[PDB]
Amino acid sequence: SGLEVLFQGPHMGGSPDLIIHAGEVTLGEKDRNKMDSKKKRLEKARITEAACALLNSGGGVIVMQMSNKSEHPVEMGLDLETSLRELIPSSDLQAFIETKQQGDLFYIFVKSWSTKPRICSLSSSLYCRSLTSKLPLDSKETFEFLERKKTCVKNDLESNPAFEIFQSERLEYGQRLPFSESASIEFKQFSTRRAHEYIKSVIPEYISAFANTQGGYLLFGVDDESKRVLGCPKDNVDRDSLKAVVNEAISKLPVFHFCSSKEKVSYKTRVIDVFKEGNLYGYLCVIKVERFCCAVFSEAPISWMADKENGVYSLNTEKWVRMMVDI
Amino acid sequence: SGLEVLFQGPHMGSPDLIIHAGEVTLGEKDRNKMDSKKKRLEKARITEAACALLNSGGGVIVMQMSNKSEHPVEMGLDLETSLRELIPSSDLQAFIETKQQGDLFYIFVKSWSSTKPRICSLSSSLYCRSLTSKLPLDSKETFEFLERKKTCVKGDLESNPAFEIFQSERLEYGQRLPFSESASIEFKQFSTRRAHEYIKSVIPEYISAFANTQGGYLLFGVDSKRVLGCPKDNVDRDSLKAVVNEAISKLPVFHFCSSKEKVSYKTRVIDVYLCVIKVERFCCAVFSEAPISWMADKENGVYSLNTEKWVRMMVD
Ligand SMILES: [Zn+2]
Ligand SMILES: [Zn+2]
Repeated sequence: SGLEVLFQGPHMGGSPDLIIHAGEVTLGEKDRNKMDSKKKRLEKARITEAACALLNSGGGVIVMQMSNKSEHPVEMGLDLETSLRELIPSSDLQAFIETKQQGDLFYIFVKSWSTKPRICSLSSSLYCRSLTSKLPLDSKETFEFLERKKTCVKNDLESNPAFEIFQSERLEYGQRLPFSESASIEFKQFSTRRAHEYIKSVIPEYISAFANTQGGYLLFGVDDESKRVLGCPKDNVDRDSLKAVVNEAISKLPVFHFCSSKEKVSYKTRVIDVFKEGNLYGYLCVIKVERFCCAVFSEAPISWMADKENGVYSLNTEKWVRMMVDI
Repeated sequence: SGLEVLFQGPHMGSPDLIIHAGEVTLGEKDRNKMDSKKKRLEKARITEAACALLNSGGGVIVMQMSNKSEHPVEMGLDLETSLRELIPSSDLQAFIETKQQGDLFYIFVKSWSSTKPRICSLSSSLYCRSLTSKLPLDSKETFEFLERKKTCVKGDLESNPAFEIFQSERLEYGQRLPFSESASIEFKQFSTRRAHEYIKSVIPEYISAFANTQGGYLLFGVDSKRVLGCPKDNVDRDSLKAVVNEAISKLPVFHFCSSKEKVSYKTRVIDVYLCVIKVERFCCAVFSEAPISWMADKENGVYSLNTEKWVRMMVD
């Protein structure tokens, strides 16, 4: 006993070759609901990587062992199903995943995926400036984006109101500001977090979204509610370090071109002096980012494939696009 | 020191049939906040003990209390409830008396046995088609069932609109038909669960109820009254016929007459798959599985009862 043969059953048809072992995983919504929060997300992220790689590599099966062996839950759970269904763009998970529970083992069969997207992904990692929601474009939104920028190839930046404060040589602490957070103007306020580290985290999501949608301005050091100019303290940062952190941060952004141009994202960063009252309190950082030729990503797309020789691996930025559409 | 003679006390004769359960916790206060997996385990262990005693004359079940230091005097509501379901009269007081002696706990069980069942059972693995009641027949309903079928020997077969989908030869969505979920038509939809494992799980319970109630049609892959079916990739037509034939085969049947034939059924798989089962009315009784009931004695130990002898305890 304690031994389970891998695909026991009357079925004699051709058995899967690409299989994946996710180790020990707890199943059933009751056990998963009040289990360790950290352990849940690791198993959740583990299965989604496996299922995503199977969808993109010609089908397979996910093998795993049950930590809560004795229950026989016979259902995947809510958190696991919702992440697997979100992977599939048509959300018809019942057509692509089947589960079999065999004693101490649990299988998740995943069928291959090959006006609809060609690959499945945990996150498209590309953002647009949408007032509705700052979530990354889902499979449907992403496919419309890349095909449109490909077919299109076969100022407002300078006249928008945000230019004058982007052209201010000096600002004053506490001054209210005539613009609001629009589709071209984003307000971000500093915390007790170091200035450079907070900029490095905010840059990839917002500079990317601006470049994909008519450009815009990103202001660091302004409250959202109070809409007051406060900036960050002067002492631990200088003008060269803030501009260098931005330049280092923008450079890491991967871009994919549907055209002959290889220009990376063009921007103009400025550090504006904020005065307390005859004393330099600190700085206010504004970044003007121009519209882009094709696509700008906040990072590499989170999407996986799996082969027997190569194992499970992540996809580069550009071939992920070529696997995504018909280039 | 820590030693207990089993039937201490001046006034107790000591019972003959003593069965020993392991370490169990007692008390509604303590049993409420114990490990969930052990609580159900001790329940099925004590309930199995009581059922075997009720059917095997006088007896007593002895157990050692986990929570030694405190002293309860109550089994807990869940143990009382499980024993009530064993006694068809539900008069717990007249058949159970509990005594606590140090770290030991006794449950004295009175022998069992108007027109009432002669044997007690945890659950009869026999199902019938009761509207808003898809539970197995309790002790009295089962006795009323078997006695009705037992007197029948010593003394609708129509084409339901589901016949059209049974002979549909082709499947497509919607296809809602004049028949809805009836007393002879049950709908079951496939989930992300594999097709074989689900059918193997649903067949015994529902095929039993249909065969015992004028027959019927079992539809796999119908939500909503919508047709969904099962995916094509992991399943072949020959497998569905095979798993149904092997699953219905092990369903135990008992005849009150000379017929030894098993229940007649006809399976049919419609493509693009939808599994439909035509099951005919049965001569006597079809069980979903072996009836869950025990007896116990010294030469034999604690043993489960075969399907045949269990029914004969409902005979004269
Ligand atoms: Zn371009
Ligand atoms: Zn018969």
